[PDB]
Amino acid sequence: QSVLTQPPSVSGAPGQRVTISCSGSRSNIGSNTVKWYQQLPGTAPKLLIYYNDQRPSGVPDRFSGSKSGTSASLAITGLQAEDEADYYCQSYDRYTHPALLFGTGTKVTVLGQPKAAPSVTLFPPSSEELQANKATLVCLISDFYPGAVTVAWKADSSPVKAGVETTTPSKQSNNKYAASSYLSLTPEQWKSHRSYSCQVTHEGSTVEKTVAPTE
Amino acid sequence: PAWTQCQQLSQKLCTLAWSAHPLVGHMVPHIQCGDGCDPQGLRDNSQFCLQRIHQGLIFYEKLLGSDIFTGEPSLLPDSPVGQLHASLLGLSQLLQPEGHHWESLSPSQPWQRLLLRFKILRSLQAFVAVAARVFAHGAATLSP
Amino acid sequence: IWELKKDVYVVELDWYPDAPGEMVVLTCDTPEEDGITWTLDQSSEVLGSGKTLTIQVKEFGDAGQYTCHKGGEVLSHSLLLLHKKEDGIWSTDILKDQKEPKNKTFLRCEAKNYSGRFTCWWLTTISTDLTFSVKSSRGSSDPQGVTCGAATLSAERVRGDNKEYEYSVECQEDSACPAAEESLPIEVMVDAVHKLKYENYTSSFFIRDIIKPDPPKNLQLKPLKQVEVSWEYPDTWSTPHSYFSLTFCVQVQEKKDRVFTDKTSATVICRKNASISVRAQDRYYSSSWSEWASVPCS
Amino acid sequence: QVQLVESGGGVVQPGRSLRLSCAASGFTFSSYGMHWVRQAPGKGLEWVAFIRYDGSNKYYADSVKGRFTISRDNSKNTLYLQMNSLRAEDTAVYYCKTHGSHDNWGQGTMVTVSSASTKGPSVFPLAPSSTAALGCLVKDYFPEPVTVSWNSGSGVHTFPAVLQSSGLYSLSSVVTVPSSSLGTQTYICNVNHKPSNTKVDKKVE
Ligand SMILES: *[C@@H]1O[C@H](CO)[C@@H](O[C@@H]2O[C@H](CO)[C@@H](O[C@@H]3O[C@H](CO[C@H]4O[C@H](CO)[C@@H](O)[C@H](O)[C@@H]4O)[C@@H](O)[C@H](O[C@H]4O[C@H](CO)[C@@H](O)[C@H](O)[C@@H]4O)[C@@H]3O)[C@H](O)[C@H]2NC(C)=O)[C@H](O)[C@H]1NC(C)=O
Repeated sequence: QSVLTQPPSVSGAPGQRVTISCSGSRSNIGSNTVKWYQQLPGTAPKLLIYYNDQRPSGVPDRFSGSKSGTSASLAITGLQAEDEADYYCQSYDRYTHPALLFGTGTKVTVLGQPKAAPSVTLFPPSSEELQANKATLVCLISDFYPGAVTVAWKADSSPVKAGVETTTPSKQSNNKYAASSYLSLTPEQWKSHRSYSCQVTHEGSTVEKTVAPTE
Repeated sequence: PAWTQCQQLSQKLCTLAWSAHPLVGHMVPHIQCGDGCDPQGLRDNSQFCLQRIHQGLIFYEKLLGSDIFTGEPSLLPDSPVGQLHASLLGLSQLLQPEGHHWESLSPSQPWQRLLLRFKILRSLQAFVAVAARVFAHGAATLSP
Repeated sequence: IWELKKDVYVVELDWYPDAPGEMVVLTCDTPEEDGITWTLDQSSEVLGSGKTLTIQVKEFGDAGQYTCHKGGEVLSHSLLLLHKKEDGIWSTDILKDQKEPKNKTFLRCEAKNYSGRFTCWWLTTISTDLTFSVKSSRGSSDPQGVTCGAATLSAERVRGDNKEYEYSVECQEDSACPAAEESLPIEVMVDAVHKLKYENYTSSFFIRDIIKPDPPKNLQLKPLKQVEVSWEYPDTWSTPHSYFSLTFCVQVQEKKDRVFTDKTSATVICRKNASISVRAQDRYYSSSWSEWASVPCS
Repeated sequence: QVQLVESGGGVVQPGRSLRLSCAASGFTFSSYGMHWVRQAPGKGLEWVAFIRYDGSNKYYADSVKGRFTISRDNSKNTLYLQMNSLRAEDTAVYYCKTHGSHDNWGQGTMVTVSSASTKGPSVFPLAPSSTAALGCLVKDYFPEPVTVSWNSGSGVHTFPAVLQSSGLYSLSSVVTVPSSSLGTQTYICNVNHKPSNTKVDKKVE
């Protein structure tokens, strides 16, 4: 029956310093210690700090914590691409003793990286998919930064708006972002129109890939 | 001394002091040993104990009339503080009537003020309680 | 590590899986400096030799009564107890939380008067190898003399198909001032030992806040063709009574009708199958009420 | 080497029950307490329950009180969590965390509460066109997750799924290879969707 307050998002360029706050009250942070966790996109949380300031084995020295009164702070000195992840602070309440009080979480983002253009690749509807009387165009986007784009489909030259389904830019293993777009169509309108295009705009630069029904 | 009258008043002080509702929440003169407010000392010399009471009544009186209670946060319409302050004042007269002459810590934020209102009352409660026992014992015994 | 009492020590440990524990060096309290052997508990297995013994303490299997010998003779004893710190918190497995007046409340204390005596009781599900040590004082910076006795079983009951064992202890303030305005609180500190496990609990309070008088005495009924009730102060209450006054509450209990008064008598209306009960409270301070004193009506 | 392994999760309709299992190893299980923690996809952590070393006292969060029940069996070094009268908001990943300073966490097991039934994918190959790239297409499947394998000899990566407007998922995995080896090597994607017990091996040419 309680929560700890963390800033939703903090940001900074490589080699810089950043701080993450964990604010509470006298009942919890003012009478107990603080833990810090590191959760990477596709794994479970990993322990960074325990008892406010201690470092386990395998945790670099740049990760440094603290606690003051009702609030605590985790300091990351000298950023790196690998440190881009979510962070959670945990403690107990003086009366909900064993129950765990987790913070709101903080998305650490690395900015200032060198710009990068997307690597687009378009695929037509497979012959097997058409045999089932269905068609799906797959426009794949990968290896780029910053992570934010817009997709625009075209039937030959005219706009295609309906039937599209696209994801949100997710981060890769190399700390660049990727995404995919899917345009569902019928077998007849794919054969009628002679071509389709996927226009991916990323920082003012548009990249187009065309495909036609053949082979 | 006027024992019989002090007792009826002290007993009312304890009544008012306890019917007060600030929310329970946990983050100066007193009647100490030897002050002479024990039944033995009263039969020996009761004046000594009364010197302490009067000081204690005037003390809390100066408080209940300070900014702590009057200032922010707003007091209650059903607040007994009013009658409690005038009760303290009326009882200090019956001891040193037309006598006292006067001329420290003061919080800033309302929360700090509201805390002391709660820390003060529960300390007040313990002081009047000892007094009523004194005047009840003096009224039953030292009253010819 | 620190010494709880003579030849008894406590080792503070961070309790977590595969924790290495702490290295402890035990020294045999003895003049002789050679031909020394160490053991643990009753086992005759010689764990080491020499004046001192180095051991890694990380599990209860590493604790116990370490003993040094020299020619069969027992030279010195040294008992090791463990104090678990679980994710930054000390352990509280021994005592049952009473959740009154608030959570994390293991000790409840009472006093029948302002004499300076008082009693503290606590509960536990443990039945064997259980030891308590009680100390008390008025003031922390400069403590005042408060003598506490020995803790013993006071009752045994079943709650939720698991036995509950109640312990109690009596203490007394050395130089009391029953009529005084308590400025410093009483401090109670308890050491609990279950097997080799060490834990300690605490409580703080003023006496005036924990008062609970005994029920009225000699409850009588005087009828009239409705009924006149009369009683007396209890034997344990403080004296004289003109100083330490009490107030009372009379109840007839289908419903429960109640009245209040400062007198030792009262008139009420009685009915068939009803019961008249009375309890008491300090007249000038709102402490705890007394348990009811009952007399069937009609 | 401490290790935790969850199991028992999956899909279920609201109102029904499910029992979860966390297998422990590498330490003295019976000498420590254990927690249960959950996290909804893309959200924060929320504590569920806790149980002491001896199973004496159990604690629960007020959002699951009376509904969930925690238990352990120190003889076999396991931790359990009986979830009754399940609700939609209970959909999340459920970890088991040890109680202590140097605590450890398991991989977690997904628990999806939805009246929508399970559904298997429809795999379609994605052939390369005139370096080059190819892959497979996992379309219309519910619920997540899905595993895919590849065989090559030249980067490669798999991309997350899209939540269609219909409530179904759909992803695709691709492999980047030289246009020269297009003819020599044969490529097969090995999809797997345990919730529907579906397993496919599609060749791409
Ligand atoms: C309830 O349970 C808790 C936990 O077990 C107890 O807390 C521990 O209590 C012991 C005893 O008081 C503490 O041990 C003492 O620590 C003192 C301060 O230590 C700091 O400073 C010294 C240098 O000054 C450092 O070396 C040390 O690492 C700390 O940084 C010491 O001064 C004490 O020394 C005493 O014993 C030695 C012999 O061992 C004598 O020579 C000394 O003169 C002196 O008398 C002692 O070591 C321990 O630190 C407490 N733990 C914590 C976490 O604070 C509670 O006391 C206990 N309560 C009750 C009522 O039992």
